[PDB]
Amino acid sequence: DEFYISIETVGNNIVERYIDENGKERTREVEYLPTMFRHCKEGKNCAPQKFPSMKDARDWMKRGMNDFKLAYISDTYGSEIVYDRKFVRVANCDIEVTGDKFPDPMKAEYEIDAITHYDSIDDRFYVFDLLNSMYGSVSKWDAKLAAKLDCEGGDEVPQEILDRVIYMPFDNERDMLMEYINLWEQKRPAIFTGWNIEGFDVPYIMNRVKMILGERSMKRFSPIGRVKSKLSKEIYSIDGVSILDYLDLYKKFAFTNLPSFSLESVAQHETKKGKLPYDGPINKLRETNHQRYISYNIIDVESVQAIDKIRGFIDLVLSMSYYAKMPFSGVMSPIKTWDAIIFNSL
Amino acid sequence: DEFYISIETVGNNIVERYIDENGKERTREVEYLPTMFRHCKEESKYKDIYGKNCAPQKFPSMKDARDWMKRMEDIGLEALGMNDFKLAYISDTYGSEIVYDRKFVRVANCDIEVTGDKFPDPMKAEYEIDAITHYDSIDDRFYVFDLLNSMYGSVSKWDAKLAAKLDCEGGDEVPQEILDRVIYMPFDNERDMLMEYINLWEQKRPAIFTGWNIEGFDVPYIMNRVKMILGERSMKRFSPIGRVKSKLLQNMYGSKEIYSIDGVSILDYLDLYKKFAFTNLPSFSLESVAQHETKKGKLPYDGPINKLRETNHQRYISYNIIDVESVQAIDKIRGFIDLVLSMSYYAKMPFSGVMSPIKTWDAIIFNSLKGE
Ligand SMILES: [Mn+2]
Ligand SMILES: [Zn+2]
Repeated sequence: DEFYISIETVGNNIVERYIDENGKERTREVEYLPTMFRHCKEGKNCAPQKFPSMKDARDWMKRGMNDFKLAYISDTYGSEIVYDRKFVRVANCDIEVTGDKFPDPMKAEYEIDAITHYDSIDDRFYVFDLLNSMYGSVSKWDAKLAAKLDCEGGDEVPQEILDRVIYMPFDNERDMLMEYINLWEQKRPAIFTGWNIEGFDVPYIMNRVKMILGERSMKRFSPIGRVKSKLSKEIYSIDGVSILDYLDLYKKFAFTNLPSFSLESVAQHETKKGKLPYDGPINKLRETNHQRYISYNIIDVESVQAIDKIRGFIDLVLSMSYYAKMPFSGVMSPIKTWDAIIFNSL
Repeated sequence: DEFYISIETVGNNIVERYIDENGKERTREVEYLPTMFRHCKEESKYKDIYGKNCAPQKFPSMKDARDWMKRMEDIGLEALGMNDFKLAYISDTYGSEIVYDRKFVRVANCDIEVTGDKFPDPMKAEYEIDAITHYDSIDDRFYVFDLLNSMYGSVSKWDAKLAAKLDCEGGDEVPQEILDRVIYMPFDNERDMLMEYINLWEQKRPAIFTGWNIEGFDVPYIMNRVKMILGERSMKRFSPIGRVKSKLLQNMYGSKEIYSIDGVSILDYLDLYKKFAFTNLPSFSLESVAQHETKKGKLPYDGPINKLRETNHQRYISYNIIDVESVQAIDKIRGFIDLVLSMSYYAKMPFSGVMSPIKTWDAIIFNSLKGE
């Protein structure tokens, strides 16, 4: 019954994505005036002061900004925050790219062959397939073929996953990227997860759409209008959407001493189910066996959700966040958590 | 209206001091079994070194709680799950917004004086402590324990009237507002003095005990001498639970023995000031900080300070109560004892956690998953 999902500050305004009483996502931008402040934000922190009147507060405005957000939350949300995840749009994605090994995401030279994107709300795996990626043109994926045992020419993708798939073929990357951007537009994720999304997936999709669809298409992702990056691996920031890499969440809260943290290693360890063995080379897979390629893409995207159903690290994230009355990204930072508590303790 | 002051475990029981509904402090031993736990705590001894932690989870049945609770002893006294055990109690017991009233929280701070040939090494504790001023926020009174006889010199009683007089009249210029709240108590000997100090603690138990360097000097010296003069059994009386233990840490902090008085949170004001004031000073001595914050200072002294009791014991005692009142003055400006209480009750954790981002983050993980 009313809780935040995103808290942004554009101008001296607070753009906030939320979920009101009737479990529906909405948006209400507000020109907010902070109650408290911390002199030291002009280990080590400081006591939050309290403006007795909106007068001395206004006399203080403009003369970091995260206290603004924290102030907004504490003010607009007083008392126990109660939430239900069913209205929180959690989406993860795993993209596929064929080309010279480790297609550097900063350069983004090669096309994207596939993009499965699960969306927790409608519980569907949207599969984007470019059966025309420069390296070749290949056949449509067989939702009926990918099931029948390997005693045949199929990959044993469980029926459950397949029932939830929505396949979408494209003969050119450009037309494919155009649709993906359209899906985020149609269904803006609250939290965007994956396994190494921060390292590969995200930067790649960005630098790509940039290099192709140009800067303006890339900003379609951020609801408020802009995507930044720290740039040698560079990382992207889609304002309005919390990007929480599951690999990081796993290393931080799983407490498992595994010799490897590849998705296959963790998935096999957690879910026990594996993925059908290879068959010859590796990268050539798309041409030397498309269809299995795509089935793999979806399988990988499901395993993240599978690990989560066991671990519940997305639950933890919301729980810590709403209890400390802070933005989603703060849960992985002891400092940012402590800092949230100091401010909200008043 | 009903809030905790201390949460300790004696055995597999929780012993808590709390403020009831009539502002009356109280203690209760509760047979308790946690409803949640963290698998990583009965192992993770070197992991936030790695920065790792883990999600909490409910015990399916009481049989499981008992199993865990029994592995605890198999693990030992200072077991990590123990802190979660206290966290579980707080969360289960105070399942709602905590309404605390500082008025009912006894904060005390002291400052001792030890005249000696060489620096009074706390671990050594060989020189007689010849003065102790102990302020108590509930009484709002300074308790001055003045030793008149030592191996250093017999001396005359302190003069409340000369103390207020100007330096030219041979006075100490200590404010009357302070002098009005003093409760002077001269002693013919140390044994008598310390025995009376212990009795003060037992009679007026601090919730929070502050000072300035009380952790590294005062507390250790006080404890080490009581032990050496009145024996271990007597020093244990400082704890409402009889548990008082030393800890020899080190390096840039030095091979410093520090003490723990279970039942009382010892929070050094020097630390709070270092973590929360946010001021760069070339010295964090009481004087530099006090001057800088309150704008007032102590009167200069033309003469060897290390001989001040022999040369001017009147000024010696006045300086002592000025120092003790300086901490309360600083706190009056800064408000750090209040921040500690607000953080602790919000996060629903013990007072001591508030000091580290790690310990705070840690209690949030545990408590966010509906720990109650
Ligand atoms: Mn991938
Ligand atoms: Zn894959």
